Amino acid sequence: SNIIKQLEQEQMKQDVPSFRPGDTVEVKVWVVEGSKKRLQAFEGVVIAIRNRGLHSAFTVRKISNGEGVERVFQTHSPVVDSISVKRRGAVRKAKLYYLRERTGKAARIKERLN
Amino acid sequence: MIGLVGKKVGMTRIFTEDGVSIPVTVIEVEANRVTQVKDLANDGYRAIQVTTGAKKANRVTKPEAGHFAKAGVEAGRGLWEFRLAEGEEFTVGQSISVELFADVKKVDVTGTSKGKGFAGTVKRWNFRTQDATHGNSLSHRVPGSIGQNQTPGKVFKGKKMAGQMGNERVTVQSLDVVRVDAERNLLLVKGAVPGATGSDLIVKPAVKA
Amino acid sequence: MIQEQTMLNVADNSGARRVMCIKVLGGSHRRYAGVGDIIKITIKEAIPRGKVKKGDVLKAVVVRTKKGVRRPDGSVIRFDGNACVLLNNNSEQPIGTRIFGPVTRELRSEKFMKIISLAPEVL
Amino acid sequence: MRHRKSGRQLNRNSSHRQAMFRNMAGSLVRHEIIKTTLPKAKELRRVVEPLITLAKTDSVANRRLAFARTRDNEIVAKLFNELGPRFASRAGGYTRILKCGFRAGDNAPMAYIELVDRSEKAEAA
Amino acid sequence: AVQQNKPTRSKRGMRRSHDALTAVTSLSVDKTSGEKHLRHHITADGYYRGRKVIAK
RNA sequence: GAUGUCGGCUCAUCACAUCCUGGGGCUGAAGUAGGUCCCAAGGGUAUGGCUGUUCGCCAUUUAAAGUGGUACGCGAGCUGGGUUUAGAACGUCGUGAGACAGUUCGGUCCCUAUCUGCCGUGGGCGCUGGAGAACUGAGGGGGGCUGCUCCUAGUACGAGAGGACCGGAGUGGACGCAUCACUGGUGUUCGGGUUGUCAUGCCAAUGGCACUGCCCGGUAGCUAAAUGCGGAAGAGAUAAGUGCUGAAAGCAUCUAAGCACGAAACUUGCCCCGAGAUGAGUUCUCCCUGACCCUUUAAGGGUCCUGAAGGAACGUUGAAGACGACGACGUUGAUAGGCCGGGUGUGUAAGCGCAGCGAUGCGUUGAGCUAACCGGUACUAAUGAACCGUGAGGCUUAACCU
RNA sequence: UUCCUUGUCGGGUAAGUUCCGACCUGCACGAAUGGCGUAAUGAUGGCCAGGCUGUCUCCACCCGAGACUCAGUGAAAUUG
RNA sequence: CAGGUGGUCAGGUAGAGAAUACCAAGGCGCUUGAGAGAACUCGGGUGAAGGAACUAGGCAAAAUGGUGCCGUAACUUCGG
RNA sequence: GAGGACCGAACCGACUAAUGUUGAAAAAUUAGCGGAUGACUUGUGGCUGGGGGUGAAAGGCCAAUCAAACCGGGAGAUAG
Repeated sequence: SNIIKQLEQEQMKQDVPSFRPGDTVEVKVWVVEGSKKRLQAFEGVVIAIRNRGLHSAFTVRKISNGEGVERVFQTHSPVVDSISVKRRGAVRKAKLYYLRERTGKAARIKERLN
Repeated sequence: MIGLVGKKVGMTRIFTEDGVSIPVTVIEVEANRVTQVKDLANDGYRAIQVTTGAKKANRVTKPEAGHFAKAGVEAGRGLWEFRLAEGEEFTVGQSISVELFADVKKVDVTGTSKGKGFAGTVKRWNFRTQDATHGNSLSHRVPGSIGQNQTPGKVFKGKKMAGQMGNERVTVQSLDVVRVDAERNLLLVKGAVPGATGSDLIVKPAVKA
Repeated sequence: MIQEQTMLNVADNSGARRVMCIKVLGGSHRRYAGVGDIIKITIKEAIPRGKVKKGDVLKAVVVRTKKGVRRPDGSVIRFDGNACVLLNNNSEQPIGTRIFGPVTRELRSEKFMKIISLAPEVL
Repeated sequence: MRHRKSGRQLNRNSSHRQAMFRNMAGSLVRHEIIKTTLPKAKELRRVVEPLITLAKTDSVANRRLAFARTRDNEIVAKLFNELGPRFASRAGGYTRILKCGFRAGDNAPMAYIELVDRSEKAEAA
Repeated sequence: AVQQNKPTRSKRGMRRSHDALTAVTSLSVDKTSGEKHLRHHITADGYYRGRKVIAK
């Protein structure tokens, strides 16, 4: 409705960069440990994107210390400080859920090369 | 304190600058117009009757139209009463806005829950499903036993059985008021409130703490 | 989201490789244990010369789950497997001296500061 | 529950419904008026009227796409050569449901559904 | 499960007190042909709201 | 001329001789922790291993893992392991047929609900002219659990070890209600990939069938594992208990007169239903202000005229729904469909061009398509009517006006 | 085949009245109404493990056939 | 009347095949329909995390599944 | 190129589960299951007769019938 979308558009970020599934991004989040607040980076592959305006989200997957980690970010949350695309991947699908079953050389993604 | 009658616009979220997402319910609260004031002398109890919204003149009946004309207000989509606490004074025709909740911290929201129709005992009363295998014969989601043998010889009143579920009056208590937007007739409460999108809601200050 | 009979990997160097949750502690009829919850475990597989052996009954704290944790802004942090850290049965202190793989900040408490300080990466 | 769901099941499986409405849409544009039950007629609107909207833009892509929905070249030809131009200026609502009596065999509520511009000049062809 | 006593003709009539049919309240009259018809239904000769809609 | 018999499952309900939580007295009660008794039934009161098991033992929890009644509650609700038929075998007894609460392997669990009951949901009439609303609340139901940490305070207490009452704050478990913003599930009505085959003349492109052919994603809706909220505080009267004053009985004495405290029980407070509450309540608003005849002359019958408020019906329908019901709307119209725009999902259509011997690749191109979503739009369908409902509403008395 | 009996000890399990190994105290084994072994075989009995899973924790949604409503036809057991 | 009933005939594509899938020749849509899209029952599909905790018992379901090649234990009556 | 050999359709059988249980059916259906060159299966015809037959033995089978078939008769058996 006109009422709710008006409340949502005034909370949305205006500078979120464009990225596709398959690109490796570096997300910087705010980590509060009391009186301090630093930026912790989280670099990995974008395997899913949910476009819902204010409720948009994307999930990044990375292999950290031998353990696979997926993190779903709320792209318009003030916790997410910045988003930067490192390299652009070339995939055919919109959800790269098959990457969960692959590793090493099997989880490689061709560069989009645009 | 008296309450207000609003409409459930929907649900969204409010991001706090410190990185917290608050699920809110948007309640459109237009001006509530007082249509009748009841007192101990004439009615035996103190209360106000309010209306809200608008209504097409071709859909209001003569009995209803004469009631609104008596008060001098435009016909709304319904009438609701609010018991007056000692010290509250209102005059007929007076309009009440959402800024009444400016300093209210918690509210109770009353609405009509969504209707589930005829519901089984599993859905309506959280009964346990019997075995899906191991010989069970046509008795997977049935309620099982409904009483004892001959000694009572009957089913006790209030037994939990299948029947109509939802579509009834439900009150959620002690919801935090996130934001009161007077100029836009909006009231944002934290959490979820009964009813579907577009249903009427009754918002009162929290009777408890 | 760990319950009884759930097999977990071990995220420390105490010697165990596979443990099985036999009880979710901290409440009657308690069903699941998330990241940061204490569970009773039995050791199903250990290395030949570790500090623990197959068959012992200890306590453990869950540090990684496939179900994941939820952050106050609605984010989720999921892992590829369930992992725990073995604790002394009565002192609730970590048995091993090293921690493998990342952990989350749900463990950020004076009770598990030993684990946070040893973790290679805190999420 | 059924909240906000659309589309009638009509006591058929999915593949039968799709085949039936494909045939019924072909019969409607071939005769420009047919007689069917009222529930079938109301659901037919959501099938045939999108085909007429599609037929307003003649192109090999639209023709093939229309052929995929109807599987009849005689039907596709009439859509793009007759019904397209005939409804070029009308913005939706190309059909009209006229309720009639009840079927003698089963007391089913019957209804006529026709194209709106089925006038006295339709007798030319 | 089956009855233990034969229900009476009185009980049978009480159950059928809701089985009565409801006749159609009133028929509409076409403005052109003056025929009677069910409201919102075409007439027996193919008229509806004063228009020959089917030529049969 | 049959009352299905153990245990389990599901679903319970009551008792109190109380397992936990609450209130107390005594203690061989320092504290912590107990012992015992009194009051108290509001709520709560494990998961597994073994066994047909009830039980029990064991493992590990928990504030606690209460004891009983209810046809050893519950097979026209489930199960069929046990017991309890016919087969077979062992040990044993018998010359033998056979037998053994000895053992062993195998071994058909029917019933479409008339009545009572119960859960829901309507129709009728009533409530005294009719109608539309908003209420009052007699009465009924729901709900009532509790851990841990911190502060008070390492204080009181104690040789030390240890370690509080009372009071406050936070955070959990279990349970309940609501909801779909988030995280997810589903999503045979959306998009794509692909195997076999058949067809559309053929190529190309599509469609059918193969569990939706097999799969990968996924909108709305529904939904839990998702996230909001709940249990109270307070008040009244009390239980056990503790008292004040105080005689009978110069004293003493909580009691006899009188007075004060006192618990999750009781009555309220919170939520829901609720005037068929026939004791049928209240408030507001709206509508109807014609004749005439007959007769046994009355709460009488009849004819003509009149038909209101409103209702129902019909239609378009709904996050309402088995059907009724309930809600919205019916051209003075956004009720549904379509249409337009957007969104979302899928992931770069087809055609053409180019490269390649070719499979294929690249460009046009984030293309094409897109359900239930959002915002618009009278294009289609919601019709002029007709129908029901009337015409000032009994008697008595009392206070008021005439 | 053992009543006492869930004998005792060992193995397996966090926990094993079942299972496997042993002991001999064989209530009441025993040598063609055969004794003890035995590869292969078994819709045979018992037990364990991997895999697998809505069997379950704890159910959710969906697709169909009924149930429900309308029209036509039209039973039955039972019954002072 | 979803049962039973001997013999003969044996197309195409894929396939080891008379299996199976889709078709030819040929023959049929099974003698009540129409709506609706509740509980519940039946027959199916999918499922977060867990993975036998279910249960008398892994009952049922899920899973495995083809061809070629490599490789293959105790034990054995020398064949497995 | 042997085999009461192996896998597996027809065919024969009937281990499990669900459904059905006034059934579609007085024993079936659905999904799995066993045998499938043999102690195999099947057609047509024949033979064995009731204290008798036949029985790879269950008191099984002998026309939906079996610890002594069916039909008629003794017969209105007898019934504390």
